[PDB]
Amino acid sequence: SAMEYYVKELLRTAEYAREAGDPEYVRKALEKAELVARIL
Amino acid sequence: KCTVSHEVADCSHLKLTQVPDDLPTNITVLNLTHNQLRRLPAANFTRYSQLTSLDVGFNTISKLEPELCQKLPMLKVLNLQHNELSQLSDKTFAFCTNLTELHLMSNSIQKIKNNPFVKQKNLITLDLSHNGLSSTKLGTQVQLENLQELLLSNNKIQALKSEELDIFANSSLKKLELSSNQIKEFSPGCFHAIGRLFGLFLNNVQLGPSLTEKLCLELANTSIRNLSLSNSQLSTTSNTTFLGLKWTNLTMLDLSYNNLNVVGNDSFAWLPQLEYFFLEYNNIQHLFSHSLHGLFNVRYLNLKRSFTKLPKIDDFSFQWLKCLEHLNMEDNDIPGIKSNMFTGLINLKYLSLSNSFTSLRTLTNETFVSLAHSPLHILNLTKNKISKIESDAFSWLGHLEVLDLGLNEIGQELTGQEWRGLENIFEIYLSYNKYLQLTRNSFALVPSLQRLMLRRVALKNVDSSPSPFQPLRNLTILDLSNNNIANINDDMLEGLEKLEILDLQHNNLARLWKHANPGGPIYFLKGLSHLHILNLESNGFDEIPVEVFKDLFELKIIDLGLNNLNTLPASVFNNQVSLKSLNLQKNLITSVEKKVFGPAFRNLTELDMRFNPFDCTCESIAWFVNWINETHTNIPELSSHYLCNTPPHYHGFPVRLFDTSSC
Ligand SMILES: *[C@@H]1O[C@H](CO)[C@@H](O[C@@H]2O[C@H](CO)[C@@H](O)[C@H](O)[C@H]2NC(C)=O)[C@H](O)[C@H]1NC(C)=O
Ligand SMILES: *[C@@H]1O[C@H](CO)[C@@H](O[C@@H]2O[C@H](CO)[C@@H](O)[C@H](O)[C@H]2NC(C)=O)[C@H](O)[C@H]1NC(C)=O
Ligand SMILES: *[C@@H]1O[C@H](CO)[C@@H](O[C@@H]2O[C@H](CO)[C@@H](O)[C@H](O)[C@H]2NC(C)=O)[C@H](O)[C@H]1NC(C)=O
Ligand SMILES: *[C@@H]1O[C@H](CO)[C@@H](O[C@@H]2O[C@H](CO)[C@@H](O)[C@H](O)[C@H]2NC(C)=O)[C@H](O)[C@H]1NC(C)=O
Ligand SMILES: *[C@@H]1O[C@H](CO)[C@@H](O)[C@H](O)[C@H]1NC(C)=O
Ligand SMILES: *[C@@H]1O[C@H](CO)[C@@H](O)[C@H](O)[C@H]1NC(C)=O
Ligand SMILES: *[C@@H]1O[C@H](CO)[C@@H](O)[C@H](O)[C@H]1NC(C)=O
Ligand SMILES: *[C@@H]1O[C@H](CO)[C@@H](O)[C@H](O)[C@H]1NC(C)=O
Ligand SMILES: *[C@@H]1O[C@H](CO)[C@@H](O)[C@H](O)[C@H]1NC(C)=O
Ligand SMILES: *[C@@H]1O[C@H](CO)[C@@H](O)[C@H](O)[C@H]1NC(C)=O
Repeated sequence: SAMEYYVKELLRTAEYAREAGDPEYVRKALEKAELVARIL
Repeated sequence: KCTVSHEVADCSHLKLTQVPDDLPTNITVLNLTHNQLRRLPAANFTRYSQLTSLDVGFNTISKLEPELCQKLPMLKVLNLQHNELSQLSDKTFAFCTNLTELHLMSNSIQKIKNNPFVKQKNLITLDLSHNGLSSTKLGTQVQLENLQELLLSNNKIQALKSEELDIFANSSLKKLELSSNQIKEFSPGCFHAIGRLFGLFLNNVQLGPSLTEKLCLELANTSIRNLSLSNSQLSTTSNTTFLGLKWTNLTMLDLSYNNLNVVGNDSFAWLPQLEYFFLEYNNIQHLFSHSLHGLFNVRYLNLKRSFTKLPKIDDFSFQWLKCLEHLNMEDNDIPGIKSNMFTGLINLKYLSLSNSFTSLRTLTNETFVSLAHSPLHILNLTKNKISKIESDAFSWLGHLEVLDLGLNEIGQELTGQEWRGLENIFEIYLSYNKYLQLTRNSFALVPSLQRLMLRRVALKNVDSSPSPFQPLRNLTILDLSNNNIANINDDMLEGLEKLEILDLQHNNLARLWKHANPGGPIYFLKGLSHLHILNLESNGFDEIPVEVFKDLFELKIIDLGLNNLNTLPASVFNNQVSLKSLNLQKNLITSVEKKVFGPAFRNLTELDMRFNPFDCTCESIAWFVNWINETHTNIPELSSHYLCNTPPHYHGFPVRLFDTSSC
């Protein structure tokens, strides 16, 4: 499955956005990654 | 007093003068890591008959009587940190030989006296980090026969002598710290006296020329494997430096942050056994072909910021590194790729080009020819201000797995002539691009793709063509967000049955589910049987078709959030059974019904119906309160977020505080 690479993808996109300046999506991605980690 | 989990009395920060004297006698780790003690007598310690790991660091202790070791034969590790043991005695621990580790950091010892310890039958590790020692005369006779990891981390040492190490005649040293200590002399012969000196650390010490050559000659005929020369001022390299390191079987090196300005000529050819290589963070300005002679055993290379902001990497300066596997040419001002640049690196497996080029605005066909003979698995290529991709610039890459082309300025109109080849592609990172107009045949040459990332890419021509994603059949993640897409047909997902994640987040699809649209609402969520997460958020759907979610059976999270959506039709989640979550945050939902939201709340785990202004009446929220009475679903906080807003009769109340029996 791609769930593990999806929880990696959200983090990497979070650093990309943080370097680009999109804090709200950074927070949403962090919360979503934590929730998916719970559900996995 | 102190929290005890299983066998540790973690008294973390309890400023105290005496031992607790009330914990169970079978505790071992009396972790008093700051508790401001001043004496450790052999009377209160009697009860602690099973003490194993006494850690009293960051404390003020000035004396340790030998009686303390009378009652502690089971002690394994002691850690006296930041104490005041400047004065030491011969009998402070002489018979006390059962340790498995020892630490005396920052005890401010200026002298070793005569022989503070002479048996040391089981002392694996010994640390003297920030004391101020100016020698290594830890004894007078043969000792430390079982020591492995000695740490002279930061001292006032000045040189090294053969006589002072005679105590180490038969000691097997593994990793010897001599860092952060200005050494200005090396008397003839220091390390062949030591039986098994394996490692060596000389970081943050200014050696420079006229000292490095003498050191490498001094290391001759020794069994040293690792090495460390970080931050040592080394502006150049010549064939006379590291000359004495031809007889060493050295398997590691470290020459980073030392600002290697230039590389003269055949250097390092005296290191045929070097397996690792650290030259990151250098102020290098040139690279001759004969710069890297003889490094045919290096497996890792670290050149992240060696090439400084123009360098002229000469022709065939990489052909010698025949065994390189990891390349780290990340943050440099490399001016373009010459036709004879990366020739011969047939062992390469990781490229890491990102913020390296100031010339790669476009990618022509004759730009990646250098890597034709080199296998490649990861091609980073991020934010090198790429402007446009021309035809057949990736032909030479056949074993490639990741095309991580994000944070670029790729604005053009694709046709399919840029992925010529790439039959083994597993991932393309096309996010964060200016614009990308599509055709019906843009991705026909990549049927092996598994991860199509298309976020923050103004993606036009999505519906006019039959299906831009029709050729894609092995796609699992389809990230489509922040594109302002506002017109969709039954063409997104045709034959894409193994797609698992279908984010559509900042899209203008609100107008295409309405009931006034000719031909009925567009039912595009079709043909899906393996969709896990479907983020349909922040669009503006103030309507839901009754059968809009028919195909989704094994779906887990069906997030519809940040919309103006309300009045959920009945049986909207009738067929979804394995729906392990909902989310309808920031909507206009006011009334919950046992038919509208009953079958969906069966095997649930999370809810975020956060800020919707609930109508607060005995019929609007009754099943909801009777269901939140017993929460088998781990819902997030209910405090000051679920509020009664519509009816003034009972306005301003949390949901749980509703009276069920009244109605
Ligand atoms: C390390 O050991 C080698 C021998 O394995 C030493 O080489 C000898 O060098 C001396 C003069 O320097 C010659 O007279 C011998 O004939 C050499 N022996 C050989 C080549 O087998 C080398 O000098 C040693 N390194 C030192 C002492 O720094
Ligand atoms: C190290 O490099 C230097 C170059 O700086 C070499 O010195 C040259 O050696 C050749 C061959 O013996 C002779 O023409 C001169 O001694 C030098 N020529 C020039 C132009 O400098 C040196 O031989 C190399 N090897 C060692 C061990 O020093
Ligand atoms: C890379 O692309 C250039 C540009 O098309 C190619 O150069 C052409 O090559 C053909 C074949 O010999 C000539 O007939 C043309 O006159 C060349 N110029 C142009 C503008 O087309 C070049 O051959 C390509 N290289 C490879 C390896 O495919
Ligand atoms: C391509 O290189 C970039 C830049 O080094 C990588 O992005 C880094 O990813 C790691 C892993 O999460 C982060 O800790 C770094 O902060 C990221 N760098 C930056 C500048 O944000 C990226 O991961 C590489 N591509 C792949 C496929 O690994
Ligand atoms: C150690 O003492 C505590 C205190 O009662 C006890 O709960 C624990 O079982 C003891 N453990 C052992 C190994 O004796
Ligand atoms: C002892 O306490 C220190 C200070 O917090 C901590 O770093 C260390 O991990 C602890 N050791 C244990 C719990 O074994
Ligand atoms: C302590 O050291 C002595 C002397 O070497 C040895 O006989 C004894 O077994 C050791 N005990 C422990 C618990 O290490
Ligand atoms: C040399 O350093 C590497 C990397 O830290 C390590 O894996 C290796 O064990 C070290 N060599 C020795 C002899 O310990
Ligand atoms: C590496 O060279 C040194 C220098 O003579 C030698 O002592 C050592 O035995 C060599 N290593 C091996 C594995 O032979
Ligand atoms: C090193 O010296 C050789 C001598 O034959 C020469 O050909 C080569 O260009 C030199 N490399 C430099 C100066 O970088």
